Amino acid sequence: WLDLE
Amino acid sequence: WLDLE
Amino acid sequence: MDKNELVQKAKLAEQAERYDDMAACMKSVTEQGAELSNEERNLLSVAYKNVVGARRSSWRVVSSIEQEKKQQMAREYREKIETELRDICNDVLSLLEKFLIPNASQAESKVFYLKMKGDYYRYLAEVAAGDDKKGIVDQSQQAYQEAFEISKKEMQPTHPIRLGLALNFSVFYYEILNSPEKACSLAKTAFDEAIAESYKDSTLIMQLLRDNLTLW
Amino acid sequence: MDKNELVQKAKLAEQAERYDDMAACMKSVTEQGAELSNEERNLLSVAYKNVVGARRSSWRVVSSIEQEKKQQMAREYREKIETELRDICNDVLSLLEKFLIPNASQAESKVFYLKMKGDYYRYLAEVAAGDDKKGIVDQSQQAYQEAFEISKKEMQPTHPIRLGLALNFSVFYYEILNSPEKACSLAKTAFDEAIAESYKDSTLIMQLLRDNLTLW
Repeated sequence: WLDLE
Repeated sequence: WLDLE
Repeated sequence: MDKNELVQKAKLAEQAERYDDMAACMKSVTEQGAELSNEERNLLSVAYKNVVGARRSSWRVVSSIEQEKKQQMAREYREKIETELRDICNDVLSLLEKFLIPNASQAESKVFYLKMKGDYYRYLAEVAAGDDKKGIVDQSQQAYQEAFEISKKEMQPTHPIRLGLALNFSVFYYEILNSPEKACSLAKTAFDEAIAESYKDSTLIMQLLRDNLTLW
Repeated sequence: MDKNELVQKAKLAEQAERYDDMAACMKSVTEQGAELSNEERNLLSVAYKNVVGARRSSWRVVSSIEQEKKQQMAREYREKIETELRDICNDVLSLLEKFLIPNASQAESKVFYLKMKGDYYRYLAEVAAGDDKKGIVDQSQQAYQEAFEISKKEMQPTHPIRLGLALNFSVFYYEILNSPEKACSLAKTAFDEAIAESYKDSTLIMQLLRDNLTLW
């Protein structure tokens, strides 16, 4: 998974 | 108001 | 020092979610010449509950995680946290006993901090080790057991500070003292008259304790 | 040292919500002989994002609260936080540039940390002051702008690491660089082909960027 905003 | 759990 | 600049800060901090700065500013405002306006009173109540709460949660989980070699680190990690716990509670259990209870000449406030004292000694009671355990499980009883009686001769059940108490002091039996009969009792009771006989607060508390007998 | 005992710790910490201990343990595991297993990679990704995220949030609110006499304390409080911010980002922007990017000989990982680098310099870009601002707003462009191109010649849009990028690098324009035309563009684009053409992850990212053009 990754980063998100 | 008070504390609660 | 400037008393209302610290209040002004504890507001801002809370409105910034970084709750230690928050309890600090209040720990301060109370270690001043107390008689904390209800506002301040709650702010203090909220902040300290957030930190010590944060610790409890972490403690619980980690205990089960521990309670293998992985275990010793689990242990080491636990103690680390327990400490942080204890120092927070040691810290608030001070202001209460040494500034608060004695600088709150009013029944409302009286029963309040007497919950708090009890609440905290109670947390100190989970986390305990030997006979110190019994020493602190008792110190909590008497404190809870002193405002129940104070709320009882100064104000109503339909009031959230007393209802709330009943909840918590009721729970002081399950999790802690091991008297489900007294917990349940107290909860059926303080719930009972609640019904007898502004709006919300009471209502809310009122459910939770029922919700609780649904368990016991 | 024992590399997998620190991993073993960062797991536990996360499963204990106290995220600094978490980033520390990983900051450690990477300042080891890197090439962080994706697991570790994310753990690191998660932990560091929680702390620096925690700061951003607090910074935002407090800026508006500031941005009166109450204000100087607002200022003082802001700087206090900004610092904490900067030291966290300075800290992760290290491991990235000095261990990560260079100890990830694979395209997947390549485009990843290149987002991270960009992500962080970007945070450092909000919080900025003078020409240092321009220095850091640029350092972020190039970093984001280097994997977009890397993702572009090594793997698909239906892949969350690239989609995600597009989102973030698109946002690097609104909040930061002030090029809504490029942000929107990039978002319509990277969204566009996404459709062209396992399940979820992509989907998710895919919406958010749309959700975003709905704003711009």
